[PDB]
Amino acid sequence: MQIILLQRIVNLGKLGETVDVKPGYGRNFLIPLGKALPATAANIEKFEA
Amino acid sequence: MKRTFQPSVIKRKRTHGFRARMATKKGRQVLARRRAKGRHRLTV
Amino acid sequence: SRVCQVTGKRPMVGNNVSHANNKTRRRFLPNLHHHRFWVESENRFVRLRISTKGMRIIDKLGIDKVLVDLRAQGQK
RNA sequence: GGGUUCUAACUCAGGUAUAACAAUACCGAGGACAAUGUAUGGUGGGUAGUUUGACUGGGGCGGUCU
RNA sequence: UUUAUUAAAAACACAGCACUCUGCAAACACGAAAGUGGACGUAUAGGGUGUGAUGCCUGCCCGGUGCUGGAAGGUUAAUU
RNA sequence: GGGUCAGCGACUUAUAUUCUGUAGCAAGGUUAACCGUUUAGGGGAGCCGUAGGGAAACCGAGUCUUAAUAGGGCGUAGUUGCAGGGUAUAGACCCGAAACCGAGUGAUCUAUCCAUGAGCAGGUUGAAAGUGCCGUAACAGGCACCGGAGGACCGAACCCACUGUCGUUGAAAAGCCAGGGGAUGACUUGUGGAUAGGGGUGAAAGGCUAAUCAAACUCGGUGAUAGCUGGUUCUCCC
RNA sequence: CCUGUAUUCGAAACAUUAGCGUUAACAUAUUAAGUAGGGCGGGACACGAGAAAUCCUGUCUGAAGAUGGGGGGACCAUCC
RNA sequence: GCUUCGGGGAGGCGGCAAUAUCCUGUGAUCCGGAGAUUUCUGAAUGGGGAAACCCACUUACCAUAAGGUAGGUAUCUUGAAGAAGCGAACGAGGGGAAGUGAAACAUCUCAGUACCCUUAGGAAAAGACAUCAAAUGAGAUUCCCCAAGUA
Ligand SMILES: [Mg+2]
Repeated sequence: MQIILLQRIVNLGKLGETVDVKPGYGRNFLIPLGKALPATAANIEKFEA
Repeated sequence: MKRTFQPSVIKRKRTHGFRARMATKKGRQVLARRRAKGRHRLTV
Repeated sequence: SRVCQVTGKRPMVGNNVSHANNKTRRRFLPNLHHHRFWVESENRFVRLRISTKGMRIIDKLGIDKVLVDLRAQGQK
């Protein structure tokens, strides 16, 4: 799963970095609790802007 | 001695009657079959 | 029933084949699971009975796309 | 290359609210187990489908069968 | 109690006994599942099995086949 | 095997294929589906025959095998109808199982259960508890009264079915008569309901599940299959 | 001889069939990714796993995207 | 059986099946088109139910008594409109035997048949090449005759 970081979290990357996580890690924790977004163009534009 | 047929109207109408036939899909097929044979007695 | 909503997966019929080639009828069931999907666009969790392939389709297309396709399909 | 811990998936045939059932929310307890799909080894008269020869001073037993 | 309609019994049941399972979403059973019974019960309970009031009692054998525990080693599936 | 008579009752149909006869054409024969103002006329696709040998490539009155040019093997009037005999696939001469499978119908009989009602003449026995008096250090213990237990007793209704006679084309597809057992209980019984076929239910007999039970009934697969049994219809000639 | 037959023929009303016109309902992609392909288990192909192409998919995966892709019965190259 | 519009022209009031009272050139009976009426049950639809029954609620009006007339009141789907149920065969689709044959029988056959279930239309389905071919190439689907009982 490719995701943009919305905040620093250990062992994964900096703020705004697009990283690869296990789908369960992305789908069940980070995105639902607002620590990341799915890596789509419509999301990278939203974050970059 | 006691024989096999012991008549009861409520029991007859409740196991074999018209509304008992119409309550099931298989009872409605019984009725469709009786009507296709043209029986003058649909249900007891 | 035991049907995936998003992919349409349902049980398949087939044969159990023995080493002596005896055939018995069998079913192949979908890998169906209950999952609560977070939807930001509605700020809520929606629980779906979904297949693993459907979860991958959520991953690739988005819960919003899958949800609008289900709503167009009917049951919601 | 194994454990330990965590919680956020998942589970509750727990509590409270929603009339009731159920679902949902929260709390609580568990928790990457359990459980289920696919595949796979084992077990499996619980259940099925069948087989279980012929000769023969009746048949079986014995013997025989090239 | 039983072979309605050739067998009523020494057969079945029985109170009692023993083994064994089951910690509760129990084991177990019906069911494809949901849902049920067990039980709105909880190990002094519930299931299965044998035996069959009571009295005196119930010896030896764990090689076979089951069951229970153990895992050092041998062998061993899919997969890779 | 047949009481008798009358009536009906068994080698078919379709296609493929082979042989025979017959007819037409003849080294050729013949079209199919179709079209057609339809038995015609058209339609040559195809099929059979006209060559075989060899697994085959390949060659061909030859070819194969072989190193062999030897030897040896195999080779050197049909066709289309019509009719008939046989065969093949179909129920395939007709009738006949015990079965197996699918889908329904049944617990008004019976088995067990659930709910809700009802019944059990009459006569007995006399458990615990209780009371009193005595007794004991106190419990204990005794005696009398009293009480009314019990899958208790005797015995009608009711339920049952041990013995015998009768009856056995019965009065009856399970009874009668005379005796017999239980008869306040694990009792009998009414009404309604529940469980359904490899399923149920069973104080267990493979019992019962509508006079049907080692797998109900009905319909369907189905004209099951039957190396078996029975039957198979006019006449004469060799 | 009668009803008929040959032939010729009728419709106030309603239906049906067509052609035309018009209305109101729905529809109107723009070139295609969880797709093609692959592993495992099945199924369908005349083809019973077979040297088995091709199709379908329960399970697990997963492209290139026209300088590309599919098929031509394992498979590779070339060609169509 | 009522009305009307057409046909028709002498009988007629359906049959068993006649009898009586009657109708009919003021055009009956009869035939064809249209309309009106159309009890109750049944999808049955206000609730219920042992079908042809029991019990209602409500709006408007009329009655004055214990009612009468005309309506409304099921569920689901879609945003008021639809649906439901029934009924030949043929279609498409979801499930799917066994007897039988193999002279036994298990692969196989039977057969994707019977049957069960879902759902259309006058047909359905399929259909325009990510199809074949390998010939001088052809040019969607369906059906028939061959190819061929061949590979
Ligand atoms: Mg009986």
